[PDB]
Amino acid sequence: PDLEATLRAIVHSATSLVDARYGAMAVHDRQHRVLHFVYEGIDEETVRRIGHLPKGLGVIGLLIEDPKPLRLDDVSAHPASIGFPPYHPPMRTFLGVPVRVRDESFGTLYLTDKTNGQPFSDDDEVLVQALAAAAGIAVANARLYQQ
Amino acid sequence: GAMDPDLEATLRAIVHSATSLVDARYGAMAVHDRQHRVLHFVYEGIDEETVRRIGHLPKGLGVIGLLIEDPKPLRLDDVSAHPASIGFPPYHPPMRTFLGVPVRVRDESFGTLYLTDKTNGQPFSDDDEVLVQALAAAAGIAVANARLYQ
Ligand code: HEM
Ligand code: HEM
Ligand SMILES: [Ca+2]
Repeated sequence: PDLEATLRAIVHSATSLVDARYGAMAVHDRQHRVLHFVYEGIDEETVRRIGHLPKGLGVIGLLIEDPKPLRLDDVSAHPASIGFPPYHPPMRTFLGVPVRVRDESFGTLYLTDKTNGQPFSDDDEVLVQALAAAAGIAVANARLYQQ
Repeated sequence: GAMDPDLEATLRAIVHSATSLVDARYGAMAVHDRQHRVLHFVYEGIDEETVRRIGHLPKGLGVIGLLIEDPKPLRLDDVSAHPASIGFPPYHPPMRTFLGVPVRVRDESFGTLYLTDKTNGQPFSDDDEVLVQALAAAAGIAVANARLYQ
């Protein structure tokens, strides 16, 4: 799943409305182990080739350490960038925001490769934040349920 | 009482994004109980003095009430010309174009999200409708999960 479905719907909305090729949300525990990783834009065969799930390093690890929106023309050019694993699709433009409530941040919603090579806009960032906020309340509630 | 602070921040952000992105002059969201009764109303585009002059909050009547009766998106080019229109109260800005949608999770209803007066004098678009639907769905997720949390 129920939370996982909800998070997938939010990822779909973010990806489709901003017109990004790829979108993902990683939800972590308080020791930064990944509890949920939902994504879209990548085929199952490519997923199988990449193999291992992301641990939340590089630019995503920064977003966990310092939860605030991060918009980049080229994710690779960022000083905190760790790089992609083998077989991962190339990705350039990046927009990432925290999935949170006032008390606590739980993860990161992030998009790459806006259509036609364009950088993500102010407007995109504001939208993705609003969507992330709804996910944040859903994660907060799931953690009450559990338990 | 006041809305949950995380819920309120979230709903105001969703209203702002909707209003900004469809280029509406005015945007609003009502949060309802399970019987479609308004509990909270959030808005943007109207100054504090105008709000004081209007002096009473909306009940969810007229064309707004249709968003619940018939829960699919409603676009109109002259909202107050509609036969269901109740009209604007004294001091309320006149409004013409309208795009509104129910806020729902599955079949469960949680309120309404609606925008007026697209700033280019034009009707709201298919693309506007799609965007507002998606934001309404996000608002639904927020209300449903705040509710359960509370
Ligand atoms: C489709 C949505 C996806 C997006 C938007 C995305 C985005 C990114 C980005 C931007 C980086 C590099 C960050 C940096 O340089 O610091 C990265 C790294 C990485 N990605 Fe993806 N990715 C996606 C899907 C996947 C999938 C399906 C997998 C594997 C199942 C995966 C596995 C990894 C791994 C292992 C890293 C190395 C850093 C880490 O472990 O956190 N990614 N991803
Ligand atoms: C800024 C965003 C707003 C929008 C888009 C909006 C839109 C509308 C529309 C389209 C109607 C007429 C519906 C019909 O004729 O059937 C209406 C009626 C009404 N409005 Fe607003 N309005 C907004 C803000 C406000 C505010 C801030 C107040 C009060 C402080 C208010 C009070 C009312 C009242 C009392 C009605 C009569 C119907 C009812 O009670 O539901 N409105 N509004
Ligand atoms: Ca615009």
